[PDB]
Amino acid sequence: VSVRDVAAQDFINAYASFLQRQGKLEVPGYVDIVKTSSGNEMPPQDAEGWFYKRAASVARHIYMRKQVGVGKLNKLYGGAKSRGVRPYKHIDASGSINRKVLQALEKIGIVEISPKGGRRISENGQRDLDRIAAQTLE
Amino acid sequence: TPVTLAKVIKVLGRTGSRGGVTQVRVEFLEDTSRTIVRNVKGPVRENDILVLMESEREARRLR
Amino acid sequence: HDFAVTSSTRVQIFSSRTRQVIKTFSRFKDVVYSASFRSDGKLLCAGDATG
Amino acid sequence: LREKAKERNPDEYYHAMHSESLSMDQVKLLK
Amino acid sequence: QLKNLKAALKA
Amino acid sequence: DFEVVEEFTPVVLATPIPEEVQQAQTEIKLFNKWSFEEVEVKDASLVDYVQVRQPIFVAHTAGRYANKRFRKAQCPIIERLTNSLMMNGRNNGKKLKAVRIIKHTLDIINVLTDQNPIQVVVDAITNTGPREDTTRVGGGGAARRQAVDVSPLRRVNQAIALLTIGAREAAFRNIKTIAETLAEELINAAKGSSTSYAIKKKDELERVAKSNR
Amino acid sequence: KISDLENKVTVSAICRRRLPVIMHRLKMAETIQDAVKFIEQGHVRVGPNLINDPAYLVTRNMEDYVTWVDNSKIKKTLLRYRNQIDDFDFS
Amino acid sequence: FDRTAKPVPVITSEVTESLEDMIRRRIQDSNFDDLQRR
Amino acid sequence: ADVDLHKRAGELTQEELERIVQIMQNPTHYKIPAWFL
Amino acid sequence: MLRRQARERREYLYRKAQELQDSVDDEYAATSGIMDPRIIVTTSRDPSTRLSQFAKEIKLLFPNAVRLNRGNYVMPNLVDACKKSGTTDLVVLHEHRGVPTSLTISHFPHGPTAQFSLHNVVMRHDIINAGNQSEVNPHLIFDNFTTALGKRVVCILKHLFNAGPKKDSERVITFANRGDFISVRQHVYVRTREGVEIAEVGPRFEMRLFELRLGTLENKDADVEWQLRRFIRTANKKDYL
Amino acid sequence: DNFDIHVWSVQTGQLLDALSGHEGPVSCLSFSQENSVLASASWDKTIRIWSIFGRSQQVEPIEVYSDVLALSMRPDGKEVAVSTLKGQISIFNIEDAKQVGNIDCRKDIISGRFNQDRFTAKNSERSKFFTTIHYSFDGMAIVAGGNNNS
Amino acid sequence: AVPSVQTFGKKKSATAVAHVKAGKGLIKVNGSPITLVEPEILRFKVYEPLLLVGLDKFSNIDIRVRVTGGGHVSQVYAIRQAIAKGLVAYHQKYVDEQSKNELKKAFTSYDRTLLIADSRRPEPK
Amino acid sequence: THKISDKYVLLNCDDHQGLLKKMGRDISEARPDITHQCLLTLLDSPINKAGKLQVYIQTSRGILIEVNPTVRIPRTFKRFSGLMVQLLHKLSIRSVNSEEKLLKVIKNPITDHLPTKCRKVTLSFDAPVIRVQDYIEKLDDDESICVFVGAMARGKDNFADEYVDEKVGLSNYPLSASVACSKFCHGAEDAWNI
Amino acid sequence: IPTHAPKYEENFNPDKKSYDPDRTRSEINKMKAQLKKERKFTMKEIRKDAK
RNA sequence: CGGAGCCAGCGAGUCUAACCUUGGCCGAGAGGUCUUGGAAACUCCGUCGUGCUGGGGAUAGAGCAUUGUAAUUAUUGCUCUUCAACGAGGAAUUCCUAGUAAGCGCAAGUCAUCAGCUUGCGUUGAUUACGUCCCUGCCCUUUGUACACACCGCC
Repeated sequence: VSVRDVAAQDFINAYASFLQRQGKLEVPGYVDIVKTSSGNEMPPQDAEGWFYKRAASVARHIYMRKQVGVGKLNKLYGGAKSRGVRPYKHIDASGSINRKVLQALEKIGIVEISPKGGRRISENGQRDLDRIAAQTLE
Repeated sequence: TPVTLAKVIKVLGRTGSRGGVTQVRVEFLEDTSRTIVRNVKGPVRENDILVLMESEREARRLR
Repeated sequence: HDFAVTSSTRVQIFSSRTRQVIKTFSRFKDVVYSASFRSDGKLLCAGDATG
Repeated sequence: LREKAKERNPDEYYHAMHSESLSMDQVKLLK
Repeated sequence: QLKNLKAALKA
Repeated sequence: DFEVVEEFTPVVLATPIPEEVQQAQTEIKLFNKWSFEEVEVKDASLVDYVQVRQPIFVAHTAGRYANKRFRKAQCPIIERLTNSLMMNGRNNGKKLKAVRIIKHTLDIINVLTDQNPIQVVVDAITNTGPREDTTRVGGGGAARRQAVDVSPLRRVNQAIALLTIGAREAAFRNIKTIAETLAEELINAAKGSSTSYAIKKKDELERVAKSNR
Repeated sequence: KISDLENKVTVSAICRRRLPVIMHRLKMAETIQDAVKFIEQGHVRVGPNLINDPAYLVTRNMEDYVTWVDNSKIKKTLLRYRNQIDDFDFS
Repeated sequence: FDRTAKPVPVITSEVTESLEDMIRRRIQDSNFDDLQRR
Repeated sequence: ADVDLHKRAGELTQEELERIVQIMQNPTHYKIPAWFL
Repeated sequence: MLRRQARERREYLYRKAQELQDSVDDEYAATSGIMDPRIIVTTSRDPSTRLSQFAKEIKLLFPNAVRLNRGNYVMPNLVDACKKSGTTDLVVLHEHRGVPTSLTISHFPHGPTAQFSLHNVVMRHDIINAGNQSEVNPHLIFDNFTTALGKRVVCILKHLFNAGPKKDSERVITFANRGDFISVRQHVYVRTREGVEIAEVGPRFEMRLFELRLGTLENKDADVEWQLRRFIRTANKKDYL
Repeated sequence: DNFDIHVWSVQTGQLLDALSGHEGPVSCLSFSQENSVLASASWDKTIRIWSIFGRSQQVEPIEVYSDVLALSMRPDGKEVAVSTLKGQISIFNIEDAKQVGNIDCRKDIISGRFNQDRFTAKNSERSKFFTTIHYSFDGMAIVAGGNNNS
Repeated sequence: AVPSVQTFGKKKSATAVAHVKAGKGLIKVNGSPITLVEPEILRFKVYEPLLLVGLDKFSNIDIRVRVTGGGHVSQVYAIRQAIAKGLVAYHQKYVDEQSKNELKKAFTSYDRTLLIADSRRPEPK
Repeated sequence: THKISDKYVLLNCDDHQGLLKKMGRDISEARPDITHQCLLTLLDSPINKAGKLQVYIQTSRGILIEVNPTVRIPRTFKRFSGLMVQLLHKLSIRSVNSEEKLLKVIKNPITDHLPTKCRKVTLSFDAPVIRVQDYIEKLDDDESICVFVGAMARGKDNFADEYVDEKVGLSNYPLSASVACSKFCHGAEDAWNI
Repeated sequence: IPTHAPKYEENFNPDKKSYDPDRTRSEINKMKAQLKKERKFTMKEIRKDAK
């Protein structure tokens, strides 16, 4: 088993449900106000858990990639923008939310600070991530 | 109305037709004998059967 | 394995394996009254109050 | 070198084309 | 061009 | 009596392939749901212009089907259907959107009226496509019509164009969308109800042809 | 050139159509000393057919198609070093 | 000040009159320099 | 005001209606920052 | 056959250098009057409607021309597909807000590519409804081409027309040099008893040569036979810089 | 060595057109007998179905794996057989462009061991192809011969 | 030292290199198994190379496929081309030639764009 | 219209002496007032108050102008002519809240914008007149009815001789066009229970 | 039928601009247009002078 | 709308103590600060909803910063309200035949033109003719010479 063996949704929302019913995340508190970007036009629709889903998504994403930082995660989670009548140009995501979810993963023990900067998978989190994908396939 | 099926056997070139309407020499299927010239609209190859509602009226030029 | 409940303006369907709400139906312009299933279990007929 | 790349001649052949728990410094002593 | 020009210039 | 055995071990690859896929490996069904066997064209004169003799898996066989005169009459009928359906100003090159709405469309014509959806679309094509037609004869400037016939390629082309633009006109901006309105318009044209836009236009064209024949 | 064929077409030009020196100018070999070894081992075709005698004069209209055969060790190691060995068509 | 290049030659009725009497004198000579079948 | 965002306006009885009017009339001390204005 | 196109273009560079030492030129002497040339006209990329009707006017201007569509045609396989079609000239048009500005002529079988800025155009599609063009294989007239560069541009510019027109062949096309600005008009006429009366029709413009490269259109490594010098301190003092 | 397909009118002995289209040298031609299409075949691994009559000049390329020699056409004008350089025969429908089948013929020809060799007598691809093909007039049998004695 | 074979396939700009070697069934695209191909609606377009011939011709092999470049549907056409011609090359040079040209006849009877691509660009009318 | 200088002036018969011959046609047929009176009676008819119509007026110049049932035409003629060139130039005029749209110009032909199944008649003084009540009552209630009522002053009603079949009128008498369309709308009222 | 009144203006000229409701921005609409056409005129004329 | 996934290709002259970057931290946001080095369209899963609609953002106010010395005619970004106009465009007209029309972004700025833009690069990708000289026209010919067989046989 691995994380690459299981698809996007079937790993991400399963790990989100796992981190939900564990509850060891400590959500930022200024959740339910924020927009995950500067170009969204609403907060997320499932405010009792979108932080858990985002934590699972960044866990999968740093499993698949090697070493990431908050600026790279911002540039990747950003998108287009209906800024007005003018033609459209790319925007960035929300650095405070990305730093909060990476600090939450640091205090859990899934990620850790690597050389050349950046955050990578720890050993306990490495054992932890693919197990819930194995129970997904189970 | 009794519709009938009929197989084309020769697309008459060189006739003076309306652009987009090609004459053709079709022949029936209930008997394989009696032929009739009709004028069809779309792209038509040889020996692809087309449908006829009128059974007896011959065709002509389209000026 | 599924059952449908009919609240006001909001029809839910639950599953028998976990007993939590799994799907909703809320395109109802008034209170919604009768929820029923076809015998092949594939389509839900809901009679509401607008008609 | 761009001109030689545009005339690469794709059938050239010669005989020469056949082929931690430590600190930083002691990896050199190891190798 | 030539038709109407030549006709108008001769007639 | 008679018996042929070819495989002997139970073949299971190291990657787990889904059971519907290794069931489909026996006989190719469309979208892994619909057999191209037992589909016949109940009308004559449109066989070899619709094409339901090749079991494909999904209507995206992107071969070159237009650089000859008549060789757009051999790519299959539902691929011509989704390719004719893909085009408007809001969508060109949105073919995966067109494929997913044709998938929802034939799925719900199954869940309403289970004959099988490719049978429904084929005899819908045959009942839709008109049989006589009118052209503008010249006459120096007189607006006189004249009656001609239509080749089967023109019948199939105008049939898929009438079905697609009828679903467009039926879900331009009202309650439903293009998927279920193509479903309802196509089952009306398959049954022959004369309530669909397709058979309305066929009856109108044949009526004016019959009138000024 | 019409009348000055008296002076230029010499040994150094009439031997310049030879398959070893055309091979070396096409850079298919290191030198003539192993280009003759290759085309004597019978690895080198010109046109559709293989050519083995190392005195062949490749003409003007055949210089474009003097290439290695499929299924040969040198073609295999060339495609291996370039790492493009498309092994469907034999090599 | 000074400028780099001559600007675009604006098309005036005088320059189209000189071009037209050039070409009509030329074809009154019928001295058009086309190719030949050779 | 703790209302499910699809429990439509024909619903939502008096304690939630008084609560949301109380939010809209006293909007400072409900942990809403200068986002509000 | 990349070694074949490289060998033939290297032979072409040698032939051009040898002819420039021992100075119809070298690139055109095989086909000066035998083969009637064929011309492929394209626009830049996703053209405007005004540019497209200008390209239609150019295709109607000189015959044996097709107006090939240009959207997502990559330039190298465009020119090598044109080579495998075995036609002779390519003509590319670059616009600016509907006003055409660049006319690139490329005699693409390893031949020269000239490039022309294209200043003041007038399109008959947006002035005059008078009917069709004449479309006869025309006559050509050229005014004071005397420089060596002038002979080169008149060679590569008149070797794209139909060879050997008749006496009755009506339309004349002029290329007049007014201080390094080739002005182009084209006319039809009749012979009156007093003289001749012309009729202006089709496009009019003027083009200034600004590059003339020996390679084909796609390469950009082509050795420059001539390009103008905008920033010498004697730019506006002579012609054919 | 000019990569083209020339056509002449046999009524007036002039060159009709320099019917180009390939990228390399052509090697084998045939006209049909029922629609009179041309079926050229050239060393750019490509056969090329041409229709040169009636206002169109329709081109249609078909792309084979290896190099191509030795074309022949069935006398009912419905398909065309072509050899390859990779010891194979293919047959192509021509109102379509799909194949019908490829006869593999590189294991059943015995070229001879030359007296000017270092190599073996079987592995050396000397004439492991078919330089000439022909159909039979019933339409089924195909005879084929190459530079080897088989 | 295992019997390996390597093939290439490419639509418009995508490129797919496939390494077929004697394995036990697993089929990988960038490490991820063949069940998870990204655009999710052409998964049968990538299945049908290993569905025309039966999985028993895939029981003995395993395929690792790296894919770079190109868009979504060009990538999935490149994967189906690499899978098909890698399977026929492995059967060309490691098991029987009758099985090889039986596979080749089956693929060229379904459609020959599964094996070779019309890679010659346009007509100048 | 005619932009003279100053600004527009409409084309009536009575608004000048010789602008009709100045443009190059006849003052005897310069007749927009019968169009105004005919359309205002069609708008103020009770079947229009019930909303069973849509009025496509047109001219000789090929244009097609649709008016809604909800149009309140100005009651005078001078305000109507002031509205007319606003229609003929801006091609679209609003309501008092400016969201909707009531007097539009549409594409040709009229047969495109007509309903799916519809019976086609004209005004025909040269016709055996069927009684309008049982004429509408004859056919069933799935195909619509259209009248191609001419706003001609004098001449032949051959304008729609390419789709219209049933050449029928209201009498053999000299009527006005407002009376003809009002007789047909009242016959539709008696046919459809209004 | 709910009936509405068509908005239009007496002696309607398309060449003239429409009846401005607000006098406080009517002159700025006239001048932000005039200014733009006069700026285009003076820039076109000075560059023709320069050439 | 809200989450989630994912694939390109052209391109390579820099401020290197104030430019561009990898990474840490601060703020919802823009941006700041400290250190290192010199890809949209698309797909999937959820929420509305046939309504000037939430599409739509023109305009006005309020607040946080970056820079233009010092706002002092609001330097541009962001946050919340204010929700005007606007509903696919007549007469006609123009263009277009396959990796084409079209949709989509990404680069560069290559002596002439182009920054409001210009040119390249890829991505997705169809419908309809592919015949006819009837209409509009344009052109050619009216000694067959061209050497067999055949056909035409005084413009």
